[PDB]
Amino acid sequence: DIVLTQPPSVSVAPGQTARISCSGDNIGSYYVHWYQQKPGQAPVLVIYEDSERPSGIPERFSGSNSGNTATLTISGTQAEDEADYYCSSYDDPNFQVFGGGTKLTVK
Amino acid sequence: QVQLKESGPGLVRPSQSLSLTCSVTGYSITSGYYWNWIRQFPGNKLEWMGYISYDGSNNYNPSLKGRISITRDTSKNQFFLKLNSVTTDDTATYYCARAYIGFAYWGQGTLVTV
Amino acid sequence: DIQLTQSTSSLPASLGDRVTISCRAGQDISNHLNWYQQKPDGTVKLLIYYTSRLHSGVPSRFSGSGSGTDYSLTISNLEQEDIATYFCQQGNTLPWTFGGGSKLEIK
Amino acid sequence: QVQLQQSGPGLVKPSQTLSLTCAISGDSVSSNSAAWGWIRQSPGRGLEWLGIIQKRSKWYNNYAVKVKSKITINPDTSKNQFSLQLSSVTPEDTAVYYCARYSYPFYSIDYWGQGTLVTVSS
Amino acid sequence: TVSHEVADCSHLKLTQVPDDLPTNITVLNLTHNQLRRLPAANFTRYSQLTSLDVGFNTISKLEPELCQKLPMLKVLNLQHNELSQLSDKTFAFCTNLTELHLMSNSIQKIKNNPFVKQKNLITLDLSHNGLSSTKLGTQVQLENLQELLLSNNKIQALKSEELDIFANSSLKKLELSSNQIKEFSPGCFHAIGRLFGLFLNNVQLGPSLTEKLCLELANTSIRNLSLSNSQLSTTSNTTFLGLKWTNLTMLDLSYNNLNVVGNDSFAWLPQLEYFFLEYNNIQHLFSHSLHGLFNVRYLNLKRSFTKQSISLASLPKIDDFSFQWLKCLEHLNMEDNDIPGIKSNMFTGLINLKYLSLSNSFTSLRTLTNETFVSLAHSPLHILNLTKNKISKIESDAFSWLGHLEVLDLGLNEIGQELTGQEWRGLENIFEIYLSYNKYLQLTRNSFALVPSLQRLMLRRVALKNVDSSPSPFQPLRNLTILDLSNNNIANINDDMLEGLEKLEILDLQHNNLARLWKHANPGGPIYFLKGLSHLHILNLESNGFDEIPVEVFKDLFELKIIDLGLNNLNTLPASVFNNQVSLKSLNLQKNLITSVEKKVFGPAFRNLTELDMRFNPFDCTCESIAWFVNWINETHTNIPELSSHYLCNTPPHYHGFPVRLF
Ligand SMILES: CC(=O)N[C@@H]1[C@@H](O)[C@H](O)[C@@H](CO)O[C@H]1O
Ligand SMILES: CC(=O)N[C@@H]1[C@@H](O)[C@H](O)[C@@H](CO)O[C@H]1O
Ligand SMILES: CC(=O)N[C@@H]1[C@@H](O)[C@H](O)[C@@H](CO)O[C@H]1O
Ligand SMILES: CC(=O)N[C@@H]1[C@@H](O)[C@H](O)[C@@H](CO)O[C@H]1O
Ligand SMILES: CC(=O)N[C@@H]1[C@@H](O)[C@H](O)[C@@H](CO)O[C@H]1O
Ligand SMILES: CC(=O)N[C@@H]1[C@@H](O)[C@H](O)[C@@H](CO)O[C@H]1O
Ligand SMILES: CC(=O)N[C@@H]1[C@@H](O)[C@H](O)[C@@H](CO)O[C@H]1O
Ligand SMILES: CC(=O)N[C@@H]1[C@@H](O)[C@H](O)[C@@H](CO)O[C@H]1O
Ligand SMILES: CC(=O)N[C@@H]1[C@@H](O)[C@H](O)[C@@H](CO)O[C@H]1O
Ligand SMILES: CC(=O)N[C@@H]1[C@@H](O)[C@H](O)[C@@H](CO)O[C@H]1O
Ligand SMILES: CC(=O)N[C@@H]1[C@@H](O)[C@H](O)[C@@H](CO)O[C@H]1O
Ligand SMILES: CC(=O)N[C@@H]1[C@@H](O)[C@H](O)[C@@H](CO)O[C@H]1O
Ligand SMILES: CC(=O)N[C@@H]1[C@@H](O)[C@H](O)[C@@H](CO)O[C@H]1O
Ligand SMILES: CC(=O)N[C@@H]1[C@@H](O)[C@H](O)[C@@H](CO)O[C@H]1O
Ligand SMILES: CC(=O)N[C@@H]1[C@@H](O)[C@H](O)[C@@H](CO)O[C@H]1O
Repeated sequence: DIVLTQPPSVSVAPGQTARISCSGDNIGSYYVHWYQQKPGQAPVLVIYEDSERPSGIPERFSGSNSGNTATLTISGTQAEDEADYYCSSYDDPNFQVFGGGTKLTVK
Repeated sequence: QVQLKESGPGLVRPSQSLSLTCSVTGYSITSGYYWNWIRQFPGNKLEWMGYISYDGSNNYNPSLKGRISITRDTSKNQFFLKLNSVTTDDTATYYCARAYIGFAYWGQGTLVTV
Repeated sequence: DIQLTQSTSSLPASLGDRVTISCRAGQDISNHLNWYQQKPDGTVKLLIYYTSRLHSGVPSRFSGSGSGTDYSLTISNLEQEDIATYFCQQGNTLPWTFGGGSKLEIK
Repeated sequence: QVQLQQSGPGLVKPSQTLSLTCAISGDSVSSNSAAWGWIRQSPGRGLEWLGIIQKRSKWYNNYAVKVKSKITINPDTSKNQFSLQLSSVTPEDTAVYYCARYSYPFYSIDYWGQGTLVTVSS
Repeated sequence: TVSHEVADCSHLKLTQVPDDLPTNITVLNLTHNQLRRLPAANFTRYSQLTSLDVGFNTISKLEPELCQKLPMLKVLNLQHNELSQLSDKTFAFCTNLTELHLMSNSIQKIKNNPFVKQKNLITLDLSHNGLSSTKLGTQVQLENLQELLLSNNKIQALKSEELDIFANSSLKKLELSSNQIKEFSPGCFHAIGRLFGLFLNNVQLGPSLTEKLCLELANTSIRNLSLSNSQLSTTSNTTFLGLKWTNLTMLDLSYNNLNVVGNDSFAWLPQLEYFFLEYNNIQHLFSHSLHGLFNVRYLNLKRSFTKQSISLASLPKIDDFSFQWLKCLEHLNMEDNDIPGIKSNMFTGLINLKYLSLSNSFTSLRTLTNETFVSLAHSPLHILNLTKNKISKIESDAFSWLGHLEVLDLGLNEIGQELTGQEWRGLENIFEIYLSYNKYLQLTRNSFALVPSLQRLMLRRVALKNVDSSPSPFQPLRNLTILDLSNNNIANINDDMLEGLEKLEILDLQHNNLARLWKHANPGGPIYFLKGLSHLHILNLESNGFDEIPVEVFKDLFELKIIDLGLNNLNTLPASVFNNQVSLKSLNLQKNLITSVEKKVFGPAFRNLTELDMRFNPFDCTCESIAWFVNWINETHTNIPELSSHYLCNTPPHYHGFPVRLF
């Protein structure tokens, strides 16, 4: 199977760079997506097929996928970027697999 | 110096039943007080499950109706937990504790994952 | 079934200072409140019972007050050990319910 | 632009049936390039997957195990909306429900529903 | 290690991708090596690759970047490797691919969507893998795919839930052979956007299961259906019923032990054009067995019928008119059978038949008569093959019905008779007659007077007799161009045998005894039987015992390109005997008693020669005898095969193994 697992929390000083990791046995063999969920809001796709963003998501957001870890990177952190972040992929029975979510905090 | 220690399964498959045993040393479970079962949800929330008095006549928590069992074995000085239909929200660190005015002596804790 | 909200003073404290952990209930619990010190090590102790009464061996920095729906726990001055989490709990009415807890952190 | 709009009873009694509706605009339900499904989130942060529908020659629906016996998702082309239903709901089913557009190739969810809180309490 | 715009590094014990090769290569063969992974870095310099064949290695998985490094890669061949786990990233960046070869990799199952990215792919081959299902994706992909190859797998059902991922694809080839299918669940073939060709060979199916498949094939664009070695014991009017609602134009039912063909079995195929029924055990071809096949223009019945067991009429049986419905049949092959004989209406109704091959089709056709081929009178037959049928006598007007026949092969038969020339009556447009390899053929002057249009006449090994008539039996054949009279021990040829045959181009006279007719001491003079043969290009006179050549036998053959007189006793030849051979390009005196290649003889011949062969000769290593030849050898461009090993000097005693080219 496949079990995405990401850190519980991470904080970032505004203006600095945030990275949120998503580990998993051979996650490099999968395409990963990233969903941003602010308090009391549906999530928002920010990175899909693990590398490049959708239309309207800012360039500050970027992701990679290598080996057994996949990371969402947020340069130039703003106050609005404070949210929960989930990584995802799909394996055949379950068409969406989610990580634990990481709660990103900003001063 | 009257402490108590839990023990039992660390893993239980869902929609099944959980059981735990708490031994008590130093003081017979039939002399006095009340003998409780307190759990701690993952987010550090706490919840008393029920007790078993010195005499046997016990009381259970409303939020666990018809699916919670607290018995005892005075011959070897312990009391047991039995949780029916163990779903996923029943994963917690399970403490055993003794109380007259409040829970005065707790157990070292044991984690149960479901 | 009975309401226990916890609220403290200044969030990170300086060592050797007064800290108050307040506790607000739903209805008059006739001063049947208790206070528990759980170090992240997992160990749980009773510190205060029936509002103000302290257990034995509990140092006299610890003192609880309040009468009715509002309570509190106070440390006359903080110390390294006193660095842990505290849950207010009542007994007046079944079922015996707890409060959210409060993490006591320094530095 | 495409956007998903939920609607339905947010209070449902135990042993009863939860029934919600995702109404699409800016995109067809019978369209290609995407599938439709539901994602549930219990208030303790758990953001979990429910099931999807999708069409190739006919409509297929792959549900998550754990609701594989209660859930029913199916489309309604005449109204351009799809539905969620759960039978014999327990208080465990109290959560926030999102309808979702997974898009091909690899089932990324470009667009979500507003979320509808459903509570299973007597 | 080899290159001409194409880097061949095959079979080099390589454990490492060569960094030696030039960076402008477009094909890279790395097959049959010990490679275990293809790290994308090692392919950075080879960016011009359009074909990458790396079959027969120990490769376990592909990193995605490998594809990114070759952005022109159109053909990837990973066959016969250990590549058994496919992820969504194994081919994700190999977009310009049109052929993906994944045969023999112990691929047991396919997970999600390995191929969803290959939008240009035309051919996908997943044969010889343990695939238990045709599931290749969870969505509709591969709309450009034309060839899906899944043969030789453990696939046992065809379900629309798995093939409908091709609902936008037009499959010219769907190869599902050597798979053990047991069910064709409904809709499975309409799942595919268009299905043109289906291949189910070596698929153990059976008559009732086969019936279902055709019902499932109903209303599909199917055009080619191949059920070879399907264990089709019998057929019925019900079997190919669903094929009624198709435009199927090709059907293979060969190698099926097909025992009984019920009537109207193929009534449902009015658009069929190619029928392959070879290699069956059909017992009895009833009247209506082939009813309905009125558009078929090619049938093949080679070894189609049962073989004579112990002869108690264990022979096959073809009722008359059995072919009357094939109106468009242009080409019929029935060779290698045990049909007892041609009945009076066997071939009736074949109004378009041009080619009919009947080689060894019969137990024996002992006698061809004016009744035999009567059923062909209304066909435009151009080619008729009657070889290997033990034919023994041909009688007058036997082929009179075959008016427009142009080629007739009666070779390899037991024909022993006198050719009166009545036989060929009716053959008005005949061009070739093959009579080689028969028992005995006795000629008259009219043996071919009824066929002047004849251009090829083959008389190899018939113990020919009476070729030495006053006007030769061949005199009426004034447009003969190829004549084969070999292996007849012909001892007497008359001067004027080939007179009139001004157009004769090939003349084979090898293995005869016409040796004395060119000795000087012949009673009356040597026989110049080659005179007037201007257009002769090939002349073969091997193994005739010749040991003299008259000075002017070849005096008229100016277009002679190949002269062939070896395995004779020629030692010395008259000077200027080859003078007029100006177009001569191949001279052959391979096994003879020649000792002296003098310039006065071989000069004009050697002038311009494409190839020379006079091996195994008792060459004399003396200047008077061999010298000028040795110079010409070292000089000339005409190639001399086996020169250094089979041109050996025999005299004088001191030069015996010396290859003639060394002195
Ligand atoms: C399997 C293989 O080819 N390995 C070699 C590796 O040993 C070498 O260090 C590297 C440097 O280019 O090139 C790789 O191709
Ligand atoms: C197609 C092409 O450019 N081929 C060249 C060739 O002309 C040249 O002679 C050789 C170096 O000797 O290098 C090859 O790459
Ligand atoms: C879009 C793209 O990359 N197309 C490539 C092209 O760059 C290359 O010149 C050609 C030759 O192989 O192959 C095409 O498939
Ligand atoms: C500039 C140039 O050489 N162009 C050619 C042309 O045939 C096409 O643009 C493409 C082929 O795919 O690349 C080259 O072969
Ligand atoms: C037995 C059966 O199913 N027959 C139907 C036929 O009535 C229909 O005309 C055709 C296409 O519409 O498809 C066939 O399969
Ligand atoms: C309903 C119908 O017409 N069925 C015919 C039957 O009449 C005929 O006798 C048989 C072959 O003998 O072939 C069936 O297709
Ligand atoms: C069974 C089948 O394919 N029928 C088609 C028919 O629907 C179409 O109108 C016609 C025009 O060419 O061609 C036929 O072959
Ligand atoms: C349009 C079509 O089907 N073409 C081929 C044809 O080239 C070949 O001669 C025939 C054999 O009968 O096989 C068909 O698959
Ligand atoms: C015209 C014709 O063919 N008639 C015969 C019929 O008399 C005979 O009873 C039957 C044997 O099954 O076979 C038929 O072929
Ligand atoms: C042995 C036998 O019964 N053969 C019959 C034949 O008599 C009949 O004429 C023909 C249909 O024309 O069908 C065959 O199966
Ligand atoms: C059956 C038979 O005799 N065949 C021979 C064989 O040399 C060759 O395979 C064939 C070409 O089809 O031509 C014939 O001379
Ligand atoms: C038998 C018949 O009805 N017609 C003729 C017959 O008169 C003639 O004798 C025979 C050749 O000998 O050729 C047959 O076609
Ligand atoms: C002239 C001609 O076609 N000769 C062929 C011969 O090559 C072949 O060996 C034999 C069996 O296939 O059939 C004959 O028809
Ligand atoms: C009764 C009979 O058979 N008459 C035929 C006759 O029609 C034919 O003209 C003649 C010449 O071959 O052969 C005879 O056998
Ligand atoms: C009787 C006969 O068939 N004569 C033809 C003649 O019509 C043709 O002009 C020539 C070649 O051009 O070949 C001859 O054999």
